Amino acid sequence: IIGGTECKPHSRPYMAYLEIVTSNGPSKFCGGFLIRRNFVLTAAHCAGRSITVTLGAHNITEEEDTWQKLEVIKQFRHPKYNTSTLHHDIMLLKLKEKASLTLAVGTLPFPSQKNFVPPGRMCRVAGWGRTGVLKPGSDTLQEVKLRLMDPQACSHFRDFDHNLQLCVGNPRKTKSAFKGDSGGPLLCAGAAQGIVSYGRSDAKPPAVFTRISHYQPWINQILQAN
Ligand SMILES: Cc1cccc2scc(Cn3c(=O)n(CCCC(=O)O)c4ccccc43)c12
Ligand SMILES: *[C@@H]1O[C@H](CO)[C@@H](O)[C@H](O)[C@H]1NC(C)=O
Ligand SMILES: *[C@@H]1O[C@H](CO)[C@@H](O)[C@H](O)[C@H]1NC(C)=O
Ligand SMILES: [Zn+2]
Repeated sequence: IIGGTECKPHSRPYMAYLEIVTSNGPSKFCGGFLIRRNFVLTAAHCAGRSITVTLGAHNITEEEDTWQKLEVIKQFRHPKYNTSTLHHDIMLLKLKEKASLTLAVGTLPFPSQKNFVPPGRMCRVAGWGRTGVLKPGSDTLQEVKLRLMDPQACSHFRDFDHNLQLCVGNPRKTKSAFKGDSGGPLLCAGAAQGIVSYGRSDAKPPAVFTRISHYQPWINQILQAN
């Protein structure tokens, strides 16, 4: 997160810290959010050979009792996910066991309300991502308030699609989700409307978020068949 502020410890109990393992490379890290005690929603590009989910964390460098390091039994990457266009950058992670509900760990009510369009211009996103282009991932959970933009603002991302994605972050500001924040939820009025997907390597906002409403039927199918 760039230009954000440290979250009040555990104030976002649904946040998930993912450590992704690959065959020929060091582990990578992403965000995500718990929507069912045994299901975490994140970005499809965060897929790997295996993934470990850490719930109840704030400062991920210091283990604590609130932590729940959970095994992922199966990764459900969206069938239409495309690495060249980055469309359908969404994935569901089924946890081997159902997480414990504590003050620090809880599910994000989803679905919620009923809208094909995310109301409100100001939303908020959190993550443990880099806080700058040459800055490393944050040890603590950071959050920032961002402006939902008209699709025109993301025209420069040639594969951006208003039906499938949200344009987030006033270009006049530095505030933005960044590398390491992928998979994190975009909350508007308390409801998850998007998922951090991608943007410019130079961090100039806005960034592209997966539009959740478009995937409601796919999400319900997966949750129903598992
Ligand atoms: C989430 C976000 C917000 C704003 C800007 C930017 S620029 C990249 C991202 C997220 N992001 C990422 O860091 N990788 C790994 C490449 C590492 C590498 O090539 O070094 C990605 C691969 C595919 C899609 C998005 C990716 C992002
Ligand atoms: C996180 O905890 C580590 C100790 O393991 C500490 O060095 C670091 O400053 C903490 N992060 C912040 C900025 O609170
Ligand atoms: C991804 O989409 C492009 C269209 O821009 C298409 O040419 C390519 O075959 C697709 N890749 C996959 C996932 O098959
Ligand atoms: Zn704590």
